[PDB]
Amino acid sequence: QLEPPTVVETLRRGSKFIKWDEETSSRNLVTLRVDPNGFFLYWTGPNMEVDTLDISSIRDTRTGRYARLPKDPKIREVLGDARLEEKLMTVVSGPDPVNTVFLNFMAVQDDTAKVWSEELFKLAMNILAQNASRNTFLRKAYTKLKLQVNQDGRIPVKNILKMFSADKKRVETALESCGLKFNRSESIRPDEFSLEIFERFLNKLCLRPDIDKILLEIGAKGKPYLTLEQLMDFINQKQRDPRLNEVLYPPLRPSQARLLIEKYEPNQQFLERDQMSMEGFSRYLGGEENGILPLEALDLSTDMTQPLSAYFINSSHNTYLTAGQLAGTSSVEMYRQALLWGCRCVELDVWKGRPPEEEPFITHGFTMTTEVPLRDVLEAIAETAFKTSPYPVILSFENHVDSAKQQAKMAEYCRSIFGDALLIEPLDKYPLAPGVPLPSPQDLMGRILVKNKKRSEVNATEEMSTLVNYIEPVKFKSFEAARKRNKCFEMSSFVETKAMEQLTKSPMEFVEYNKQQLSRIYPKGTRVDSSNYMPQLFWNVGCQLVALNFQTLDVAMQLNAGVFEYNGRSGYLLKPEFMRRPDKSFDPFTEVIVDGIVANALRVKVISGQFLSDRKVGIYVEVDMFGLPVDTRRKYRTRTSQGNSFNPVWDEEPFDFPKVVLPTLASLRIAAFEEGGKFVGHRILPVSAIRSGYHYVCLRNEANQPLCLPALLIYTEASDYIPDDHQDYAEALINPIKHVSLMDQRARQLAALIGE
Amino acid sequence: RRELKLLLLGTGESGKSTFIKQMRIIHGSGYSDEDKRGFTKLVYQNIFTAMQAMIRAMDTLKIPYKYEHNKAHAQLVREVDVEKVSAFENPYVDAIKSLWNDPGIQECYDRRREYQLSDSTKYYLNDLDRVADPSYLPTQQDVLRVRVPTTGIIEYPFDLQSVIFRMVDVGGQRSERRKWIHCFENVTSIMFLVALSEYDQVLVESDNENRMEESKALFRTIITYPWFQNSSVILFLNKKDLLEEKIMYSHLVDYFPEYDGPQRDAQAAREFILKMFVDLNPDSDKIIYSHFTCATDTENIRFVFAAVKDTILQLN
Ligand SMILES: Nc1nc2c(ncn2[C@@H]2O[C@H](COP(=O)(O)OP(=O)(O)O)[C@@H](O)[C@H]2O)c(=O)[nH]1
Ligand code: ALF
Ligand SMILES: [Ca+2]
Ligand SMILES: [Mg+2]
Repeated sequence: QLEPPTVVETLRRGSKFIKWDEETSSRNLVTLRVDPNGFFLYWTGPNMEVDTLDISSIRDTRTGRYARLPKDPKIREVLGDARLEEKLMTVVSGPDPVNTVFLNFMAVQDDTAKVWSEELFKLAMNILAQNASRNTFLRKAYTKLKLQVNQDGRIPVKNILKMFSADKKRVETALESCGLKFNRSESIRPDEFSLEIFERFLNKLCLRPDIDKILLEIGAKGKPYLTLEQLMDFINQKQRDPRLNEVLYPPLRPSQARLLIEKYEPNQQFLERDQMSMEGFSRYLGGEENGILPLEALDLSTDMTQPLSAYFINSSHNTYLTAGQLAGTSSVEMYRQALLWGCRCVELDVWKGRPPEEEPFITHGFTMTTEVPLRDVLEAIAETAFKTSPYPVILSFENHVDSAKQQAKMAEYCRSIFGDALLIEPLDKYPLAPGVPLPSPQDLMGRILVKNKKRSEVNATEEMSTLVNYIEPVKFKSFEAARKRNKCFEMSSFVETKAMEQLTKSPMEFVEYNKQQLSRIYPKGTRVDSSNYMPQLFWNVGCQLVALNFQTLDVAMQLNAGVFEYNGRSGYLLKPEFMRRPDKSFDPFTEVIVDGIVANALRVKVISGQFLSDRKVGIYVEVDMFGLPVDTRRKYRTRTSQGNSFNPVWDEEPFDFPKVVLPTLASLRIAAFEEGGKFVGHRILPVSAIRSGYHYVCLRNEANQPLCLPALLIYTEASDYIPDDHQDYAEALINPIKHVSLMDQRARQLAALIGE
Repeated sequence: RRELKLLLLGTGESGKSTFIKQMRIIHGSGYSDEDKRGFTKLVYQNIFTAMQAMIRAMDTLKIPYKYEHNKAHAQLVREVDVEKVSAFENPYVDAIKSLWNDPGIQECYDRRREYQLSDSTKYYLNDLDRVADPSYLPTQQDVLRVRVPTTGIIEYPFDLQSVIFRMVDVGGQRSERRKWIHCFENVTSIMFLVALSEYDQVLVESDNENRMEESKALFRTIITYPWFQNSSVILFLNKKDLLEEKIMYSHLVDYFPEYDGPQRDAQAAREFILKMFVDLNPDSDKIIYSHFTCATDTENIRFVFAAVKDTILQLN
């Protein structure tokens, strides 16, 4: 049940709010609207200038208690306890957890903020919206130009120039060509700025020789048209994932091919003859059916009834920190940001409060970092834990606090703040005994599990240890000892370099350990500027809770945010079958394919890109793969483009990954960069789900938010793996009649000559 | 303890997965009442799939609905998305019962050969009252009859007394057979399944080629492979009960004209088919142990696999 983003009539027609601010203490009455497609939240502020917030840039919406209150006495005088706070709405947007802008509104009408807060949140977290078609993102760009209008309601030409600021001389020529106004000083009537005319403008702006090359490839030398059969055969042969079953995923019928033409083909002459022109074909390529991924991968479609140890879990390290380890702010907000982003394991370094209050507070190992009270963090966790994901959240305490009284306070705080959500005693089905497996995420939906010692860190008391059950941390002796004990509720943490040691020396024992119990991994102390280790290193040996610094968006975190988007942003990813089964065992360092595991081969050819930079600069694209050490390559790179950034085309050889031993663990990273190294955008795609054929890859920022204009056209072939020597055998299994028919003919021809 | 690896190979819908379930019933853990509830949804979906296939075949083959009021029922049922079905209530129960009762739909069922329709359709549709029941719990036969397309490669270990059999289930469709090479290491024995009933049908993946022609060609190819030099080859000629039914009105002569035996005789027909598979293979020199099976029949497979157990252990 993944419905598309729907904008209720209230949000369309609009509601009256007063937008206020704490910085400049500004107060302005505005009308909030959201466009029918749900792309932009937009309002008209001072005089008549139209402001827009991109909904995909929203990280959270808040109301009532959780809304940011006006502490300034001047603003508060214009407003006014319970009912005044009840109609507050705070919108939190930003490109990453650390860099968040807060926009505050208060409705004039009663219980309006409650609706707007909830409805914006649904639009923001909508899955189809974030994974929209290429065309839909171009329609979003169109919508922006139509909203951001001058005071007299017209679309100024300079906004169109700003949006495509690279080659502004070509932009003017395209505008002139459509009979539109093209001088910088003038503006266009919305009446006259049709979506069809916008599309016509984009076609005259960007010439597409790459799409011409593709039409000629697909049996159309008489090129301006393409028949129903040619289209259908193209979709069934080139655009289809060959790994998929013909029954589960049936091929396109001619009746369906017709419906595609009705949808995309603009020219009536081609439609009635059952054909598709370049304009229809170019539309289909960026359409809703020809996405690079299937909806199953993005949907919450994974089995969630397996034991907790059988999943990779999204994990944070010293969540509270916004920058470095030694110096910087400790934020309560970071807990909200992590949990909203799908993190299911957050770390709390609790310390002993001073004599007057004696309130436990969170901070780093008594460094030059600021402090935040524990009460506020727990309250922020409850607020956001199950907002984007219903599956359990583990609280990783690094408990100091060496006083029984403050220990009982924090245990009491957990009880009262979380309520029923806190798991305090074990479930009936899963007793804390030897041989009993860990409960499933399904069994623990909407539950807070505490992870703290019982009986460096400080010892526990009767109040704090009694909350611990399925996730008890213990000092790791060895894999021999863990196997001897046979207890799934015990777990151990590993510092990066100790985890690296066990990885290189006892990889297989580690995978066998992680079948039954949990292992958490965190970075070493040396990483004082909050650097991250490649998490893939330990996912390869089955480690579930690979913790990272969410404030730092290096490649490590980009990968983490990318892979955890899948399975409905639940925060849990199911491990490969052979890393979960007790009766199986493979070496993580295999250079050769494993029996029982279907390997894959991948072909990635980078064809072209669009609107990649806002200025004229050369661009190159990296194509990496992450997974097992054998599967990992990351030297592939296109030649830097010619200086073109509107529509650069690469005449490039394909990037082959001929043997993916364990594809269900393999993630392909496509990342675009300007000449000089500046990041443009990227995308993480699971190798097992990626489609074959020509597809647009709409790019994302470092934090995995979808960029609107930047996009790449790529050709892919993801097939099941076949070794060289054993290729003739494969062809015969796939089509045995042809082969056996030939052999039976040969024998039939020898009938007379053999005689007897 | 000794562990031996067997492959369940065959073309699509031959019965590979149904055999696995009998292994689970006989040698494995069997199906508790809890496990059986897991199939309730799958049974509902099988019924919707089957009737949708027949509703589409009324158009394809130009068969009129006998009774006028079933057109509205047909339109109700065709619009359903089978993937989101989790219950079998009205108006869909009465709609499907009314359609199944229509002489036009019955004539369309008679001509199921001319399109793709699952073989457990009659089994379920004659038993709608039992399934439609609000407190319905699938029987063990219901679970054996259910149709769930296999994809990829799944190994099932079974603990028999003297040995552990690690049996590998695979998908039978053409695209699936590209994956098969990834389960060919260290194979003790191949167990090839063949639908005896498929002699007059055509493939789902290629609606111009004979199903048995594929099964024959696949078998005669696969047994000559380097991986199986020291492997035994058991041949299960499955669905013998459906052959008994079909051979009365669908003549084997009309699809394999080299058959010179009499019409309406299952024994003669199945023995000819066995001959097509095993006889005259220039490349193959190994003995083939055939058995005529009905994979949905637990007592048949208990007897049959007891013999195959003895044969495999003997050789290894
Ligand atoms: N009547 C009958 N039906 C069978 C027999 N074997 C399998 N089936 C049914 O035919 C369908 C295909 O079986 P399945 O095991 O999924 O085929 P696979 O694709 O080869 O695994 C299922 O609905 C089974 O219940 C049989 O011996 N007799
Ligand atoms: F060969 Al199948 F379902 F068609 F296992
Ligand atoms: Ca810490
Ligand atoms: Mg099957």
